[PDB]
Formats: sequence, C-alpha cells, structure tokens
Amino acid sequence: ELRDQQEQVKEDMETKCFICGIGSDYFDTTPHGFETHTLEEHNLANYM
Amino acid sequence: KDMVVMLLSLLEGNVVNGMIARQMVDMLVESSSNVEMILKFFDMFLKLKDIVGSEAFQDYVTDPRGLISKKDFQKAMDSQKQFTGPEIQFLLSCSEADENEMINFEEFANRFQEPARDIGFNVAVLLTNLSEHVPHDPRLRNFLELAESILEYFRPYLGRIEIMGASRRIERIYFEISETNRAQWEMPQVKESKRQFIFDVVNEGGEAEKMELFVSFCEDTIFEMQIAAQISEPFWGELEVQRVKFLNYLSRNFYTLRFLALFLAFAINFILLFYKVSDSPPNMVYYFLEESTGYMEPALWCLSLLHTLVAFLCIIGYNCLKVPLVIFKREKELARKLEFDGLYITEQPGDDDVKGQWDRLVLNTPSFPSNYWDKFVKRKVLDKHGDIFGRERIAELLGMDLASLEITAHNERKPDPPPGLLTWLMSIDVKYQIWKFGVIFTDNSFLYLGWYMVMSLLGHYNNFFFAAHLLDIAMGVKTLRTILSSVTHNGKQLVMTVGLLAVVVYLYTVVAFNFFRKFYNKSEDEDEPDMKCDDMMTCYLFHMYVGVRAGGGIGDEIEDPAGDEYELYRVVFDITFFFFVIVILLAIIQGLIIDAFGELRDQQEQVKEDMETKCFICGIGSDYFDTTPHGFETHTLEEHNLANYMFFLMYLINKDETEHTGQESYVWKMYQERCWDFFPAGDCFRKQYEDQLS
Amino acid sequence: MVMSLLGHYNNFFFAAHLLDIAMGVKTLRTILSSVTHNGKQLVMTVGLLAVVVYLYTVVAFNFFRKFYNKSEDEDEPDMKCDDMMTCYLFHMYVGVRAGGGIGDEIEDPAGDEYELYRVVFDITFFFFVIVILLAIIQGLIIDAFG
Amino acid sequence: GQWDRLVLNTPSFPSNYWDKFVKRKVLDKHGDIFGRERIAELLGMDLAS
Ligand SMILES: Nc1ncnc2c1ncn2[C@@H]1O[C@H](COP(=O)(O)OP(=O)(O)OP(=O)(O)O)[C@@H](O)[C@H]1O
Ligand SMILES: Nc1ncnc2c1ncn2[C@@H]1O[C@H](COP(=O)(O)OP(=O)(O)OP(=O)(O)O)[C@@H](O)[C@H]1O
Ligand SMILES: O=c1nc2[nH][nH]cc-2c(=O)[nH]1
Ligand SMILES: [Ca+2]
Ligand SMILES: [Zn+2]
Ligand SMILES: [Zn+2]
Repeated sequence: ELRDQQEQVKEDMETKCFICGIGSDYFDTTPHGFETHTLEEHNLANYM
Repeated sequence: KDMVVMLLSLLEGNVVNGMIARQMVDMLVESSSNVEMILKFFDMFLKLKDIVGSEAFQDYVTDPRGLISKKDFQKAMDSQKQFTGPEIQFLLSCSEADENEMINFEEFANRFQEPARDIGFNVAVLLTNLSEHVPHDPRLRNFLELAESILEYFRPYLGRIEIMGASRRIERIYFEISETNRAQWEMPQVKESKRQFIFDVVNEGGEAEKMELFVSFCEDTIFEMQIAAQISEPFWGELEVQRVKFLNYLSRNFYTLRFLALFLAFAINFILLFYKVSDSPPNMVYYFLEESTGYMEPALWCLSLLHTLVAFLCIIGYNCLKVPLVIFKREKELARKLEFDGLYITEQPGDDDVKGQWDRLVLNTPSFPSNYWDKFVKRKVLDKHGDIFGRERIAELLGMDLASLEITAHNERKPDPPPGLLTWLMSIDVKYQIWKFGVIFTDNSFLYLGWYMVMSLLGHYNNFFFAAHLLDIAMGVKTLRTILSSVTHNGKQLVMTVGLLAVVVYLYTVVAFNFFRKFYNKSEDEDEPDMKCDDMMTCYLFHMYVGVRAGGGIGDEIEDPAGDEYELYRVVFDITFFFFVIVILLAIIQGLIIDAFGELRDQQEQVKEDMETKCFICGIGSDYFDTTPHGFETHTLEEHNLANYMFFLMYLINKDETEHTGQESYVWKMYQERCWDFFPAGDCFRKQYEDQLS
Repeated sequence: MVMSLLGHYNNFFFAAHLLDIAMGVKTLRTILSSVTHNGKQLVMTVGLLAVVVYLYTVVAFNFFRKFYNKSEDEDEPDMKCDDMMTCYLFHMYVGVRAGGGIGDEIEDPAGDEYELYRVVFDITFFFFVIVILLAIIQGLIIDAFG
Repeated sequence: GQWDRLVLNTPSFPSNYWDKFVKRKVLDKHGDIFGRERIAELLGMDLAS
C-alpha cells in the first residue's frame, strides 16, 4: 500500500499539471510541452 | 537515375495533392507507353533472375557444362506461364547465345542485375512517393500494378521515416537500407541490446531525455555493428595475422567459452563429490578421492587445467569484444561534456565525482578519442572556448600544439612507418593506457571475470575453490538472474531490517541480563553450570544465535518459568519476543522479497503495455491509429519504425554531404547540433493530412 | 487406463486415480495452475537452494567436521561429514527441514576456538536457506495467485 | 511440421476438413513455377484423373 501510494503521487505529478489539472498528453502536442508548462507557465514555485 | 533524382527533388516539401505531384502524374501518363516499357524492362530481368534458380528450370537444364540450348530455353520459359511470346523472344535475343545456340544463363541472369539496381530503386521510390501524396488518382494505380514486382523486390530496402521538416509540417522521407545494415540489425545480440534499451527508457526514463537516449543508443549500436563486422570471419606479419585471427575467434565464441567454463565447473564439482577424508594413507588427516575407476584423479587435474585455460580465454574475448564499447561510450560522453558544457573549462567538478576526476588523465593524451569517431573534438573545444578562457590555456589543458594546426591544414606528411617492435615500443601512450585500464578495472563484468580467474587459479592450490564457480549459474541463466534480482531489489530494506532485528534482540538481551539471569543455565550438570547470560556479549550471542532460530523464540531454549515470582514477567518477555522477532520481522523480510517479485513483474507488464499501446516516437496512442484497420501495426512498421530512424542515421553517415538532399541535410545539421526537434512529437503524417487522406 | 489395469495387479494402484480431482474440478485446476504458473521459477530456485547448500557442505567438510557426530554412543561415532556425499545428503535432508537450519542438528559450538565462525555459519544458513529461499518459493506461489 | 509430411500424399488427407479440393488449389497455384508433376508427386495426385 505504501509503495503504490508513492507511485500514484509520482505518476500524478508527472502526468497532470498541479495547478490547472490538464494532463501531459495535451501539452505534449508541442515538443517538451508539459516540461515547459510546468517550468514556465504554471510553475507552483512561481505562485509562491 | 540522375533524372529521377531531379524529379524526387521536385517533390521535396510536397503536400498531399500538391500541384507539382499532380503535374508529375500527368507527365507520367503523357509518357505512359515509355514508362511501361521501362517497367517491363526491369520486371522481366527481375523475374528472370528468380526463374533461373527454379528447380523447374533446372529440370530443363541438362548440359553438364551448365549451358542451355535456345530451344530448351524457349520451351522452359513458356512453361512457367510468366512471359508472353514476344517477351520470350526478346530474352532470347538478349541472351548471348554462342554459335552452338548455347546460353550461359548463370551470367545471363546476373548481367543486368547490378547495373539496373539503383535506377530500379529510385523508380520504386518515385512511384511510392507519388502514390502516397496523390492517393486519389486512378491513373497511377496502373503504374503501381505494372511495377508490382519492382516494389516487392525493393520493399526490404525502401526505408521511410517521418520528420518535422523545414516547413513546420510533418514530411515523409524515403531512403535506402542496405543488406549489410539490415542483416547486422537482425543479429541476436543487437536485438537483445534493443530490448534492454527499450526496457530501460520506458521503465526508468522521462519524456524529455527519450530522443537523446535513443540517438545515443543508435550510435552505440553502430559501433557494435562495426566491432561485429571486424571480428566476423569470411615472420611478424604471419604472427600478427594469426594473432588477429585468434582474437576474432575468441570474440566470436565468447559465449560458447562462457558456457564451456560453466560446464567444466560442473564436471569438476561432480568429481569433487567423491572426496573422502581418512587418517590412513591412501595426527593430521589426508584428503583423497574415493572411486574404483582410477581415472577420476587424472580427470580432475585435466579438467582443472582446461578450466583455467577457458577462463583466461574468456577474459581475452571480453576485452576484445565489450571493452571497446565501454571505452567508446566513455570517450563519447566525455567529449560531448567538454564541447557542449565546458566540463573542465567552466564548471570543474568538485572532487566528489570519481568518474569526472578520473577522466582528467585522458584530456592531454595524444590519443584521447581512440574509439570515439571524432578526432577533431579538441579543435572544436578550442574554437569554442579559447577566446574567452585563453587559447594557450585550453591548448595546455587538451595537450595541443598551437603551431601544428596550421601545417596540418597546409599539407599532409607521409612518414616512414617502420614495422619494428622497438619502434612500436615508445609509441605507447602510457597515460591513456593507465586511464583505460582504470576504466576497465572499474567495470563490473570485467571484475567478475577477473574474480573467476582468481578463483580458478586458487583451485589449483586447493581444488575445493572450484566450488565457487558453481555460483556462475546466477549470471549464466537469465532465470536465476531474475530470481536473484527479486532479492537484490530491496537490499537496502533487508539490511536495515536485519539491523533493526539486531537492535531489538539487544534490548531483550539487556532485559534478560538485568532480571532473568537464572533461567539461562544450559547445563544439565548439577555442580558445574553453564550460564549463558552472565555477560552482555555471551547473552547477546546466545539470543542472536538460538532465540532467532528457534520456532517459539527464546522461551523454547531457556528454563521453565512456572512457579516463580517472575512468571508473568517472563511469559510476557517470551510472547513479545516471539511476536516481534520471530513473527513480525521475519514476515517483513519475506514480504520484502515477495513485493520485489511483484514489482519486477509489474514493471515488465508496464513496459509491454506501453510498447503495445503508444508509438515509441510520436507518443500517439494505438486508439487513434486503430480507426483504420491495423493502423497501429502499419504505423509502427512503416511510418514511425525506430529501426528506420537508426537506419536513416547510418545512411546519412555513409552518404556524402555534397550528395545529401535538402531533408537529409536538414536532419544532418540538427543531428550535429544535438537538436532533436525533427522527431515527430505528438504529430504524424496521417494526422496532418486527415482531411485530404480521408 | 494403464493405472486402472495395474490396479488389478495391485489394488493400491487405484490410489493414483484419486489425483483425477485436479482435472475433474475447475476449482482444483485453478489452484494447481496457481502453482504451475511459475514452475520454471520454482525449479530454478530449488536448484539454487541445492547449490547454496552444497557451498555450505564444502565449508563444513573443510572446517567444522567435528560437530557432525550424530551418535550418542561414546565408542562408535556416526560422523555425518566425513564424506562429501554423506555430508551433502545430511545437509539437504535435515538442515533444510529443520526450523533453525543446520545448527539445530549439529553439536553445540560453545567453548571452541571456532565458536564465532560456526555461529556465523549457522545464522547465515538459517537466513539464506530457511528464511529467504523458502520465502521466495511461497512468494512465487502467491504471486501466481495474484 | 515434420510429422505432417506423412499425410500429404495420402488419398484421404482432408478427411475431417471440409475442403476436398485443397490439392487441386495448391497445384493450380504452384505447379507452373515449381513443376506440376513435382507437385502432383508431393501431394500424391494423378494428373490424368
Ligand atoms: N505546476 C507544477 N509546478 C511544478 N512542477 C510540477 C507542476 N505540475 C506538475 N509538476 C511536476 O512536478 C515534478 C517535480 O519536479 P521537481 O524538480 O521538484 O522534481 P525532481 O525531479 O525530484 O527534482 P530534482 O531532480 O531537480 O531534484 C516535475 O517533474 C513536474 O513534472
Ligand atoms: N516506433 C516503434 N517502432 C517499432 N515498434 C514500436 C514502435 N512503437 C511501438 N512499437 C511496438 O514495439 C513492439 C516490439 O516489436 P518487436 O517486433 O521487437 O517485438 P516482438 O513481438 O517481441 O518480436 P518478434 O516476435 O518479431 O521476435 C511492436 O509490437 C510495436 O507494437
Ligand atoms: O556523425 C557521426 N559520425 C559517425 N562516424 N561513425 C559513427 C558516427 C555517428 O554516429 N555519427
Ligand atoms: Ca549536392
Ligand atoms: Zn497547468
Ligand atoms: Zn508514431
């Protein structure tokens, strides 16, 4: 149970944007789209 | 061929139903008769080359010289029902029949096979391109049908990929795959490397490094193909040719030698099962075999010598077969970090990276890129960083002579290469060799083979050291390797829980020493007792040795507490020991092992489902492609085949840059700049022309 | 057929037909498929167990031969580890089946020059053989169920 | 595949399978290129019948 909790959290972070909830599949139409979205567009550190 | 190449250049950057492609189709229709004549010329000789090899044709062949009469050829060819009468007459005319009307079909069939190959391939490429970009012109299906044999012939060599092109659109690229490249890609070792790479990336990789990793894998695979080609098989000169023949032999048969070593170890150990120890000769004892045959003692010595020799040969084969790839990968990563990052020019790793600190020995060596293909990495690093950090400083860092660059650009020198061992002596780059040997000695496979060596040699000092080689089955057998990985998967957890068990047993030992010391008399004697808990160390040994191994805990071993002032305290002590130590902690260990089993299985399943559900290149799921029947299968076999990207990289490397097309030059430039934006990401040809195709 | 016919030669060959319940009952068939699912793994891990027990047998023969006297008699001893084959049989027969490993069967090492060596021998045998490998087998069965 | 070689030339190879003309189809498909008489011997057919 503990292992699958950790895996679930990791996959959620690597698959959806923490802010807007849009999945990585939409952003990935553009190359590295999700990476740029989570580093520049909707970075939670930036909201902080 | 040149004219068809010009036409293909006209089709560059051509959309579906583009007007240049439609004009090309109208041209081909306007010259339909001549195009059909060309296609009939190609298919006739393609069919001839395969007919001459038929047993039906060989039945007609009767002359012992290997010739056939014209009349026999005439009656044989029409029996196949593949040519018309005029075509058979034309083939007879083209046959160089002698005055005796005798035909050498062996050379007749092969006469035009080689001259017509390149033009045949380009005609096939042209027809494929036009068919895929003008999918709704019925005038072109006729040409495709007339070229059906040509297209079927060149199907294994017609490589196609898709890229995100210069025009911000997905473009389809057609190129050529060679027989040698395809055959090398089909080798079992290469297929295993591909499976391992796919597993690594899909399992423990992100979506960002995927294409860089794939291209690095392609480069490594190209190098492995070169090594395989080199080791493949079809007084100083004599000894050198024999030495390289021997080294290639060891390299080719490395795995058979490995299996032979394992088999020899099993045989040795089976002999060793017959050992016996006796005081009488065959106050110290004698060890000797106990068998009736009388041949086991000689057989053991012979097998020990043979096994040591086989181990040595395995070492040599490994350093001739895998070590080149090890050094290649290391040189390649070091060079790219020097150039694109300035590892030792700007950042200077901080002594905690043993790899980076060890790589400092190779920078100034004359021969730093020995296995890596790039012999101009130092020039590139200098041209990139010398202005800002000092050209002379960079030259000293990389061991370059600033004066020699100009003369090397000026002209080429042809010195005397004297084939003498004395002259070869000083030519050894000792610093490079020390670095290379350090890299090799820090390699797991080489270390394992060296340990195999050492234990095999110690087996001669004492034959029971050959028992250690029985452990080789774990690495020899993928099944054992998976099973033992199911233990090593949670090794840190296992060590930590054993430590926790030691701590809890120590706490129980403290309690027992302070209070329950009476019960630890393990002597049935009445006048000399053996108290196991009159000392911390003795009591702790006793607990960790007997209490953990007992089924019911320490209470099984120590004395009965019934009828004592401390009965309840001691029973709580015993029950809690049994529960925390015997039940819970051993359950934790077994659970870690079982969980590792499940984790490995679900990793394999995840990789398999990912491969069977998404395209490895573009990331589009199988559900989109499956709208068309077998859409995902065709997409992964024709449109976005990763083997085709590997083959395309090989093709670009081999081809001349002056001969590169526009698309090829584009991909080549972005390859050299390490920019992977040409890989179609989230988009494909079918998606881009959904409207026109549908 | 063959076992039914042999049952007339000896009626106890009819006991073999009691095994038919595995194929007769889908429940038994599923349960036994839960064992056969990882049969290659089970055979391989039993082989690995044989190898590790053999390594322990080699160590015991070379060093701990004194402790393998399984005779309460004082003048005629029964030494179980004066031979490779006898010692290996002894280990694979009693050490694997013992709850605490081979140390449960062989003599006490207290008050010997090799006490610490022998206790390490015993604890490692118990952990690698009794705990880890049997846990692997049971885990293969449970994983096949899942 | 090696055991199936015993049944090819049998008079009654498709006994349970519904297709009693499989040999005729195989001959009509491959006999021109590989030899009609050779195929007939392989499948145990009589070309005259
Ligand atoms: N809004 C968001 N802001 C930041 N990260 C986000 C957001 N939504 C999703 N993520 C994901 O959170 C993940 C966590 O990023 P982070 O750099 O903290 O992890 P990491 O890989 O463990 O870090 P590092 O390797 O730099 O130590 C990112 O990889 C990203 O995919
Ligand atoms: N771009 C891609 N190129 C190739 N295969 C891809 C790609 N994307 C996904 N795949 C999937 O990778 C799978 C692996 O194919 P492969 O032929 O190597 O496997 P296999 O079935 O084990 O092989 P074989 O049975 O021929 O030995 C394919 O079935 C395919 O669905
Ligand atoms: O640009 C390259 N040049 C090469 N030569 N040999 C292998 C090469 C490669 O991957 N890339
Ligand atoms: Ca040019
Ligand atoms: Zn967002
Ligand atoms: Zn794709």
